[PDB]
Formats: sequence, C-alpha cells, structure tokens
Amino acid sequence: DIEADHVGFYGTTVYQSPGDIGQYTHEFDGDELFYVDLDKKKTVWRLPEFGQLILFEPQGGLQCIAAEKHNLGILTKRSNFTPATNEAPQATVFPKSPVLLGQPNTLICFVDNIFPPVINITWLRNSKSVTDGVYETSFLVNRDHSFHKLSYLTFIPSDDDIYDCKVEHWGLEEPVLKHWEP
Amino acid sequence: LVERLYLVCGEEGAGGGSLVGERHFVHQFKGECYFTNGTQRIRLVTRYIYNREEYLRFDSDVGEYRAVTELGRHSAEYYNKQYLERTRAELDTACRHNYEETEVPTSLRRLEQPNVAISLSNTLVCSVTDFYPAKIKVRWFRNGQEETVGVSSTQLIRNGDWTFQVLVMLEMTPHQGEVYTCHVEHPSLKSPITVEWR
Repeated sequence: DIEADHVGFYGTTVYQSPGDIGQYTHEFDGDELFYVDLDKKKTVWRLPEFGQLILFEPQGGLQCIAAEKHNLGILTKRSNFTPATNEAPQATVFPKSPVLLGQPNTLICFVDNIFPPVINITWLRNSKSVTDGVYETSFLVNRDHSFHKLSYLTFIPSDDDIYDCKVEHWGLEEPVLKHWEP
Repeated sequence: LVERLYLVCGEEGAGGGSLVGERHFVHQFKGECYFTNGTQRIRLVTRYIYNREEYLRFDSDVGEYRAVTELGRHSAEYYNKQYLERTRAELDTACRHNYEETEVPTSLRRLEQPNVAISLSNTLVCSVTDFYPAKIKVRWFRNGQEETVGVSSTQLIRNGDWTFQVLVMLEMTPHQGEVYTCHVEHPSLKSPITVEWR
C-alpha cells in the first residue's frame, strides 16, 4: 500500500492471552533481522553475521512486550472480549535451488495466513519424522496482520523423494500434511 | 559497537484489571520506517492492533496519532498527550539512525550473486536463485531475439534467508537447430550472466 525504496520494521511485537505467548522482532525489506529471546534477555540474529559489529539492546523488546501485555488487557475489555478468529494456515513447499540428483539443496516450507501466531511446522521423509538440522524463522508480519513462517530442511535430491511439511494449528481440524512435488 | 534502536511501544492509560481466564486474544504493535532515495524522505507509521483490527496509528505524514477505527477513539487523545513529541522525534532518532548507521553497513551493502540454470520439462525454465537484493532483470532470448509473448515468471520469491529466487518460463517447442539463452543482470554481477540451452 505504502510505496518506498526500503522499509524497516523496528518494532514488530505480538502478545496473546491466555497462554502468555509473544515475540519481538525487527525486519528490513521483509526479511528478519533478529528476534529477542525474552526469557533469556538476548538478541538472536537471523544470520549470525548481523550482530558482529551492531548491537540491539534486548531490553527494547522486553519493554514492547510489557507494553503489549498491558495494551491487550485494555483492548480486550474495550472490545467486550471479542476473541481472535483462528485462521486456516496455508502451506507451500519448494526448493531453494534447482533440484539435481545428488546436489545439496534445501526444502522450504512456507506457511502463510497464520493467526494467532502459534503453530507447529515439522518435516517428514518417507513419512518418518526428520528433525536434524531443521531451522524455522520467527513469525513474520503480513500487511493484513496475520503471519507467515518458514521452515527449512537440508536434503540431497534422490530417486524417490518423499517429503512432507506437517502443520498443526488451532485453525485446522486435522493437521495439514503438505506434500512436496519434485 | 554502534546500536540499532527501536520504536517504543506506548501504553494505554489504563489501568486495566479485567481477566480472560479455546478463546484467545491478541495484540500487536508495528513500528514501520519507510525510506525513499536514501534518507531524503522518511515516513514513520506505528500501528496498534487488536487481534487483526488496527485501531490506532501514528503517521508522520499526518503528524499525530489518529483513531483508525472506533475501537481507538479514546486511545488517540491519550497517546497524543503522552507520547506525541517522542514519537515524532523517532523519525530521526530511530528511523534515520537505523538506516544511516546500521542498514548502510549491513543490509544495504549485502550482495549475493544469482545462480542461473536452464531446465526443460514444452516449457524452458530459467531458474534464477539465491540472489540479494531483490532488483533483478531476467530475459529469455530465442536465437538472438528477446522474447515477449510466451514468457511468464513466478513472483519474486522470498526464501526468508535473505535470498530471493525467480523462475522465468518460456513456452517453446524444441527444434534441431535453435539456441535459447537466459540473460540475467543483477547489481552483484561484474558482467551479466548468459546461459545457453540447445
């Protein structure tokens, strides 16, 4: 909607009740700079090189979470306790680079329309859990105030690649098992 | 170590006290800095959101907090009296500082070269992967002529790891003697990339 050469989110915050779940992140041009590990009080850079000479004081994200906890209490009453609507998330999986037999690659599970921001994304190969080396982003903000998140699974393409991205969310009656079509 | 700064989350003048305890309730804050032509024009927008409804917003083009929906009517007056002057100042002390002192030495200098490969499946697919930043130009050539009709393209795909990819397709039919090339220009490349397919 607002056009610009660049946009920084220097303050992306979400908090929810009950459950006392939240996150604090910064973004630049739609990519995550860091999140603040609230309980450990520390900045976790999306790529480790980001924080080599630049610091972000984690207290900033703690302040914002504290303010959002307070703000939620007010607005929840003001709304006459209107609850969030659980959305059905949408998953797509695609490779980072062109698939070539034997050549190292990464499967990316892109999960969109996430709301509230609580989800489990996991990977299966040959319908068996694979957790080694899996990485996932923080919740990244959407203009419509839902979220998306990506999970990553390193793999070596093979003859019969059978990979699935499993998404569990309160907005789903059954878990979505999203198959990767090579 | 220079420092990234943040946009402070303003609190309702509350005091609160109501309790909610399959129902959940969500609040969001978004502090957004828009930059065009360096820092020559900066626009700061802060958003206060209940569930998915933005109800209160500071917009530096507007100059103060305004209720976006009725839910924010009472909020705006309070935020203007408590936080207006320091929110205005954050256009310089947070948006401009972050761009000039932290993005200039990191995000804005980051360069990653696209990998370019051609596959069939007819449709020739030029896979342009793992590049940063987003600015790229990909063109298909069929024996020396830049193609127009018959070309399609994915959206620019954000990998989430500070790289992009785009797949650029050419509808075609193979014939014994023709050459096809995808040409890629990107700020990271010393020279444009050409990959031929026969």
